[PDB]
Amino acid sequence: GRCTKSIPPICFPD
Repeated sequence: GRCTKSIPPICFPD
């Protein structure tokens, strides 16, 4: 579910 604070944001499978 998590997501990085970048763009495009890299979201984790969780």
